[PDB]
Amino acid sequence: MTEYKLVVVGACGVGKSALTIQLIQNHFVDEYDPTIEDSYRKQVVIDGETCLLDILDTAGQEEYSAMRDQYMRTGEGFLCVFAINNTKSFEDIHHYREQIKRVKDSEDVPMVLVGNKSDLPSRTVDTKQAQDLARSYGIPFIETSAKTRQGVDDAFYTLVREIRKHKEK
Ligand SMILES: Nc1nc2c(ncn2[C@@H]2O[C@H](COP(=O)(O)OP(=O)(O)O)[C@@H](O)[C@H]2O)c(=O)[nH]1
Ligand SMILES: CC1(C)CCCc2sc(N)c(C#N)c21
Ligand SMILES: [Mg+2]
Repeated sequence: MTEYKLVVVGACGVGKSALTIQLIQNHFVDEYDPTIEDSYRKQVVIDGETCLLDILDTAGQEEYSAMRDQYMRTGEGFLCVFAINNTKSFEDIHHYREQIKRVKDSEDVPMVLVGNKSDLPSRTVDTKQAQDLARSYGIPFIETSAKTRQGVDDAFYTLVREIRKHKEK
């Protein structure tokens, strides 16, 4: 069966770890270590195909060494996460996209924009502005809540579909 290498990126505290644990283990984790970077495997069924997901949950200070660049190049798809109550994390999206485009040496990288913490009453990033941004990038936009599990499967599943469309080219 096919293996899909997914990388979860985004600013500090947007919910990278919460979304990953939620997908892999079907439970919400409130206090996951903000500095631990790790990978997780899960056999899933997307559409009709049984496939294995290998998800790298990124953390820690950014490092632009040849090694870390070669390591990120390995990723087939990128989950670009911001929190809908953090404007700065939404503006940090550009920079993640540019680093992904650079290491992949392509303008066509499977990618999904994720607006996390949709359950929160505080919202500083409107849905239409994030939708407009993903439209200029030509990528899907999925709103999520790692707390309520809203859109979690949709976010990772859409990314796999994005890798599938890329491979068949
Ligand atoms: N209300 C709410 N809090 C969330 C959500 N996802 C994560 N959090 C909280 O946001 C904080 C940072 O989340 P975390 O997974 O560590 O993010 P990371 O630094 O991006 O890996 C923690 O207090 C989480 O419990 C969500 O969807 N809703
Ligand atoms: C994790 C992230 C910031 C996002 C994905 C593209 C690249 S390439 C590189 N050396 C990185 C680091 N550190 C990254
Ligand atoms: Mg984390």
